[PDB]
Amino acid sequence: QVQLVQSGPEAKKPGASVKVSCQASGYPFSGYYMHWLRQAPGQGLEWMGWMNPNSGGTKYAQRFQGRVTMTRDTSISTAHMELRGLRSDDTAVYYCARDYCTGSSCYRTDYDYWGQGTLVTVSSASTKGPSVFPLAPSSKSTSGGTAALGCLVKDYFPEPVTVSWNSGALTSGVHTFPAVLQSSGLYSLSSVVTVPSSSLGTQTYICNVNHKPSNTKVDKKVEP
Amino acid sequence: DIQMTQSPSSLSASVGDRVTITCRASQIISTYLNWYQHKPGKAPKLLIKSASTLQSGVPSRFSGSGSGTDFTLTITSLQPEDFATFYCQQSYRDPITFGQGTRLEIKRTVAAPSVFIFPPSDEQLKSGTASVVCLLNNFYPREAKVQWKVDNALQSGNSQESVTEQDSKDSTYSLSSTLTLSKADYEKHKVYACEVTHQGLSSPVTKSFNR
Repeated sequence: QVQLVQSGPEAKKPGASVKVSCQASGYPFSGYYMHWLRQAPGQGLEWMGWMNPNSGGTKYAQRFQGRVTMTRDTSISTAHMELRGLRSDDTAVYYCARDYCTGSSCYRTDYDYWGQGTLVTVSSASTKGPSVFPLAPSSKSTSGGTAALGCLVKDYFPEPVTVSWNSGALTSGVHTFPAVLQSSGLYSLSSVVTVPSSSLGTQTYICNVNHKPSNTKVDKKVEP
Repeated sequence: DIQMTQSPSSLSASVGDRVTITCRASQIISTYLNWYQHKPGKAPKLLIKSASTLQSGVPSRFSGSGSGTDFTLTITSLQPEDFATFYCQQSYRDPITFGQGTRLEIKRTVAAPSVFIFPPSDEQLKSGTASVVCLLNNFYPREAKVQWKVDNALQSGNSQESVTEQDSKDSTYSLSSTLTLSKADYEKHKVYACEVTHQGLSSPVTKSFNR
């Protein structure tokens, strides 16, 4: 029934603004308050404000009142939020949530339905496309006949990149690692998949890396 | 102004075990507290409203109690689809505040890491950089220490490591530590070794190559 679909991930320079959106489906959009929240990395959730979609009236947190604006577009059932004056503190995953008790007989604020989250990265680094390098298999056989091969996605900005193996026809035994921010300001991750060593050379393995902010999609085959 | 403190910071438990986590409010909030389940990458799910009432669709193993300042959330017969980071949230007075979180981990039999090491690609060496990659595969628990040594001289301040989320099938972890050098630094040495210290590992395993 009810699902809240948010905007895709964005990356802004320090000092600029970001407009994160959140689209409601499955219920009358007017008559339920839309709260906006955020989660700093490894810090838990912060509440920012709520918006009445019937009136457009808002109440922001006192920390955010000069900087944030929550607006509605009632006919497409989309809630917007515009946070200005972005600092490196403002790098967070941003969530919209429905207050159920502004449409029922309770007095709390219960977030029964949330959005999927929007990663907003605030950094001074410009957008740079990834370089993809193979992690070739060798005499690497633990567990008997069990080889490991991989793909290194190094020096890209911003997050995310999506990696898949053989157009998504290899999901078993694959570990895609979280990206690590470097001293250069650029992200790097690695994606590995374990396969039997008997299948080395009989089966060809290609990792499909796609970086949507830079419009980069490269397919490279990893060979021993 | 209502600080919310949860205890403990992180805990590990097995499937079927009963565990309780506490949530403390800085001031009086009577029953205006909600419990949320939060798996990484996905949306939070409301579990307990009004500090004791179960949300629709939430299974019967979840239970909550408490009023005033001290609140508890109890899961009785733990299931692999319940392991997440849990938050408590006050709704009495604005601003709305949350707890810091409580990571819930799956206890399992202790598993040794499969150690793989990766020389830098020739395509990267023509670009003038070199990244040597060590892979630790399918281990428990999460704590494992990786040390790079080249020609029995251990490195420091030039290696970055990342660990995966806990797997959903075997409840294991995977770690990748990446040592980064220049091309002139890479072609200057012979032995490139990766030492692993893990709890399910008797002697520290050293995996190496000579290119």
